[PDB]
Amino acid sequence: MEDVKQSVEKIIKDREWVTFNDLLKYIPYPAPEVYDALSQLIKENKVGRRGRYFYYIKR
Repeated sequence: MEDVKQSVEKIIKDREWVTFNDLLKYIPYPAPEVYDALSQLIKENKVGRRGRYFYYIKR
């Protein structure tokens, strides 16, 4: 239960590849929140930054 992260990780998993601004359309949480939450999943090798969009890293 990591607040933004729960939504962030889900959307990446659901959409496969999503832009930062795309997250903002589904996530009503301020960008600084989701951005940090994102870097958590990225750190956990779940999400990867691929230019302007983020992809769910294959498991």
